[PDB]
Amino acid sequence: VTIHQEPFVYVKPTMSDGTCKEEFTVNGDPVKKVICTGPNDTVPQCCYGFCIDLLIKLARTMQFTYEVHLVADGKFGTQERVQNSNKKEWNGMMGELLSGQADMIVAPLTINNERAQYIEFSKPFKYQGLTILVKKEIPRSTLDSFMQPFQSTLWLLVGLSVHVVAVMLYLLDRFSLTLSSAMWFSWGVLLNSGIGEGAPRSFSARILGMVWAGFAMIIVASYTANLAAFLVLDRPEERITGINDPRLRNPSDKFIYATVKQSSVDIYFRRQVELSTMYRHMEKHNYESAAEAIQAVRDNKLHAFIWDSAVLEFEASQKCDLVTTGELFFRSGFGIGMRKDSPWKQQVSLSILKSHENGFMEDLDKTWVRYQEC
Amino acid sequence: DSRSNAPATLTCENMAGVFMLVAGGIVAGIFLIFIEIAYKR
Amino acid sequence: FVIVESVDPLSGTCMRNTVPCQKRYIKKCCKGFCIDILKKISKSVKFTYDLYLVTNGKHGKKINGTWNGMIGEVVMKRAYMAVGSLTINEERSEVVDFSVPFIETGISVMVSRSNGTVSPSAFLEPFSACVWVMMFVMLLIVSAVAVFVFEFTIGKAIWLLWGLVFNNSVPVQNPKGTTSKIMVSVWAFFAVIFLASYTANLAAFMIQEEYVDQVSGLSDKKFQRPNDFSPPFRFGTVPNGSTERNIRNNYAEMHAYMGKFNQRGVDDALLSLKTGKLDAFIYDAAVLNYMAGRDEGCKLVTIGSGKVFASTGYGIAIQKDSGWKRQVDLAILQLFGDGEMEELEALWLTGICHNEKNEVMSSQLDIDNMAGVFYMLGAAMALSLITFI
Amino acid sequence: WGLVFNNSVPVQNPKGTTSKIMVSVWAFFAVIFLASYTANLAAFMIQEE
Amino acid sequence: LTINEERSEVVDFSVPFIETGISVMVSRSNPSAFLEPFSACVWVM
Amino acid sequence: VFASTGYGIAIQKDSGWKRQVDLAILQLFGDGEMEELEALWLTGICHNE
Repeated sequence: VTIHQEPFVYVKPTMSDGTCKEEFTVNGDPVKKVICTGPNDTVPQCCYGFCIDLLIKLARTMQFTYEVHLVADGKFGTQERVQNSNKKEWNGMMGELLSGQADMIVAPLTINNERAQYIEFSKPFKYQGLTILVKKEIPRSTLDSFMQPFQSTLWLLVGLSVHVVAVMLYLLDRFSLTLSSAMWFSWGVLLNSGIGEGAPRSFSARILGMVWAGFAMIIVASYTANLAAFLVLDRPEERITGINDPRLRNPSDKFIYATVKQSSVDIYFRRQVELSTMYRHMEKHNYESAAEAIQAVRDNKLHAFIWDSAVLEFEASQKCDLVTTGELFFRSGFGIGMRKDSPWKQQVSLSILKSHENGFMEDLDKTWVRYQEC
Repeated sequence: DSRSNAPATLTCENMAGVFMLVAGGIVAGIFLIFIEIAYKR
Repeated sequence: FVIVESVDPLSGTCMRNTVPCQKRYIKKCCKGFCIDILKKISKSVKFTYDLYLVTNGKHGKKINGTWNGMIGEVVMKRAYMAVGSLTINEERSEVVDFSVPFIETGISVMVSRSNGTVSPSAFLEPFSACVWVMMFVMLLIVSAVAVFVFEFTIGKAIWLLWGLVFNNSVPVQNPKGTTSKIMVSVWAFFAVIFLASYTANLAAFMIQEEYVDQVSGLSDKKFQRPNDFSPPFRFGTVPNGSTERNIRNNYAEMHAYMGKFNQRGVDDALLSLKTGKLDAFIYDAAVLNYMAGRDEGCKLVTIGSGKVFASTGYGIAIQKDSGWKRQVDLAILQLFGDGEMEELEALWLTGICHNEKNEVMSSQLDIDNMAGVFYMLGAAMALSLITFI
Repeated sequence: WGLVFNNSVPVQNPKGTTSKIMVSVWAFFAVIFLASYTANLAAFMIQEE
Repeated sequence: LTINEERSEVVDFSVPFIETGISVMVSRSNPSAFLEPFSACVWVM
Repeated sequence: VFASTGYGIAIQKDSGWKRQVDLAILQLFGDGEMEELEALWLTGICHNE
């Protein structure tokens, strides 16, 4: 069993006949799929996806017939003190593994120490760590229009400085085509375009030309720096940064930096010292579905969610609307459910060893990691 | 000074070699000036 | 420095390091920085922590001689030792026993980060005008080649070559000498280099830049002639300020404008700045660095480079000649002896506002600083009229 | 188009005044465009992968 | 430990303390967007 | 990178402490001071990025 997670596996609801949509890859690979078994949200469905397929590769190596399940509840298992007898017990899909309600399991979770206390699974099928949903802020940073990063007072002031000073040196050389020399001789001074009208011969008024000149080449530079910073610099800092980041470490209503309600990573926030109160306020506003995390994410509802570092990756793959967090925490990985002593066990581990040994790993990257061109 | 930031912008002796290089180009302009004068002659 | 809280009713009691402080005498929930300080303190200090919320005031004063606050408490001796962040103060000393600073402090007012920045306008200034002078020499030698290849007219033609030199775009009648044209190459690639160079140092001074461009402070007399300006520049803190009375010792015009400087609430005032309701605000200085760290949005930049007036600090003072006195002094000793006080910045002081470079806000419609170039221009107009006459 | 491209076009501007206004059009225009190519240019310098 | 399948075949193994991988390591080497930045749709304009 | 891997303390098959020391891995990473393991070891001065 498992829960539908795009990073883990992409399994749509079944078809009218249960017809599998025929899917090649971008590699043209006729992507395999099985029949899902899951909730009404108790319904059969269409099994498909990357990691699931990895499992398919598992039975492919060590021969065992395939049978699918899904997670009744959302979580994997959670030690929980009930109202009846109040006995805290790991409770969830892994719970059904205690129930053995399926013959095997697979999912996106590392083994907690707690998990270990119950039972164990082999070394990691994959590696990831703890980081949080980072919602990309509006990149924007477009301005200046044409001249707009120049004041109306600036460009104007300069302009009537041109026409005006034109009139100046004009009458200067006049009283002793200056009237005409205004339009052009002033203009292509300003645009420095070189229409080729002409220039007066007054020894000083030419130097006044040089004044209009450095005026220009200056103004050129004004554009130069203008576009320089205009394209240049950036908005302020992206926050994120440390797992200890004070934005998080300082509870407030600014925005909700969080992760999934009843999550597995919640363990990393569950039994803790330093994390205590922040993880408490988190426990307040925590939300259910990681889907819903993409949801409220795009909704600008809360500051942050958190899921698998991998899950993060595949998320950013999905949408560009958000950002990556800083780095991993509590980093382990995920794998296929295994229960206590198992016949399939040690050999199954050996399989996984052959998996990393194989490139079929990277094939899975194609199934997912490479499956995104983002 | 607090100059530890990057003030470094300026060129005087820095770009002198550029400008002075131009100057030597000019004096060279004298030499080949009279030269090509003779050439045309 | 300190954190007030209400215990969760679902809880009804504390968790984590939360320590109780009552309010009358119904219990209240307690936390905060100095809270943590004394927390670690009493650890080896071996004095069983007991504390509550202050009834009235904050620290204390002389009302007649009376302190409305914690000074009023040890005056009343209602506590064994000082809870709350000490204002290191001489009059405070005169009152009774005091501590060594846990966190150093100072005296300052705190600006928002000025949207009015962008600095001296180095525009022409980067030019390295000694070299630019060497370019004037290039004008000379240019003329030298002019008369040279020869053997107003060539004279003003020089000014044409200076047209090339300056943004090219010189309309006038190039001379027909071939070697002359070679010189045109000289000044040509030359002022090409020079051109893109002015570009270089230019948008450099853009990119690499020193923003700063703020007031010095009460250390400056502009702050001492604020009414002398069109708007006043709000500077100060709220009433009964300890350091405020330090200004009562320090600056007269301070006390003068203090009435206008009257302000209500600390973070409230911070919001007032956020609304620009005031120029800037004195407050608990080191704090002001910190709660400066606290930011609604990341905008403001507290006044001062960090060089502050009147160095100070905070500790747990007491009634003169207390029992634990020198001991708890040693508690300060080993206390800083931790080095975890770094982690005291963590659990408290370390801010998310980060620090240091605010550098580039200077993207602008470029008035002012541009109008300086305009000034150099009009000046040229002046010299022009001079020679004209 | 010589104006447009780095100016520096030797050839015989026409004498029309309104034409000269158009010369202003392409003039400040390719000025913008000019320093713009500068912009994105030394950008791709500065910001780069 | 070198996490390894043959290693596994040998005998008992641990869980990774520090994750690892397989790679070679370059020194830092001592596309030319030059025209490319132009936004040639606008340049077409 | 190619071929994800790691390092641990292996042993002869079916050791005595086996699953226990496995748990030692469990609580081990359970520290979080392993960050400080990067400190005392892994954290580099070459910085990154």
